[PDB]
Amino acid sequence: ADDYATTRYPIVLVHGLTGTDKYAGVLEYWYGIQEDLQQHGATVYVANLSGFQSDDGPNGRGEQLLAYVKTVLAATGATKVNLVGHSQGGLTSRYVAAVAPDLVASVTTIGTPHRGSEFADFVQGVLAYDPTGLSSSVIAAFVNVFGILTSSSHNTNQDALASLKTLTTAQAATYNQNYPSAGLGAPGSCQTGAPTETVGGNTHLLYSWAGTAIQPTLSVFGVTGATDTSTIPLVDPANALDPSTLALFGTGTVMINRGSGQNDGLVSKCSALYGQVLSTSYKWNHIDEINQLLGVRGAFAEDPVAVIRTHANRLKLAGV
Ligand SMILES: [Ca+2]
Repeated sequence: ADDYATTRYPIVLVHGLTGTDKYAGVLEYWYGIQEDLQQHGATVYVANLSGFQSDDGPNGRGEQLLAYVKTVLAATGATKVNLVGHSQGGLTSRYVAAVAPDLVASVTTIGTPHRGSEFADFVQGVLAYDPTGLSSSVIAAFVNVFGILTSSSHNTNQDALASLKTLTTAQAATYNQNYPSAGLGAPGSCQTGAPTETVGGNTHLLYSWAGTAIQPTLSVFGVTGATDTSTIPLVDPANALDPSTLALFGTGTVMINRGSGQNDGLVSKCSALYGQVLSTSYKWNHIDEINQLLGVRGAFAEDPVAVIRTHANRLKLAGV
């Protein structure tokens, strides 16, 4: 054990959609990652927010995270935190950095849909095809109940229709208008913005990375193929041991046919770009990014624990 990852300010890990600190109180969202960071000297706190909510709004994840951050500061005696968000958690982290900029030293986003998800667009379009709303009522109720039952604290504030809308491309574009950041490039550029921001006189270091396991191949009859570059084709252990591997290849194929380009199954490379983009080359699907399921990743996927650890060192060397 050592101080490789000892940052000045505590690290707050911020989960995305479906999440909680520990599913059913048994499976860490950030599997193995708090342990590894702490072994290397980081002070690490894991937020437990609604798995299904918007980021803004009085009932949203942003205000939940703000309240949590204030408790972390009081406990640690620190004046700021380093926010590290996966998936929607990067959007939640942006909210806190905008509304409480004096409490934040840095924002790092991992597979965050800054520009939304084409898969969310697909789901919302399908629900809109039923004019009765019954599909929305039934599916969202099931998802909400999943959220309640799997939340470590049985948090009953679960609104799957709000989270779905939040993660659409149209709504993300509105979010970016409402909560701008210098870390964002222009819409449609597929390029990042500035590596730092000063918000209300408070400087924030901005970082991101993305997984691009799912790559487009050939188009035949208007249908574009895809391949999962994380895996040995077909026979990779990850296809057998982690049900998300094949599922995210499928969702990523759908997204490619909606015009996403390369993606992690749920978030495109372009959507994920923010601040200083440290990599978009990891052969990762969306939950490989958080060392899931149970550390299982394709043979060609880099170790996400080591990537996060190295980033804590980067933060340390940057003075946060
Ligand atoms: Ca995996």
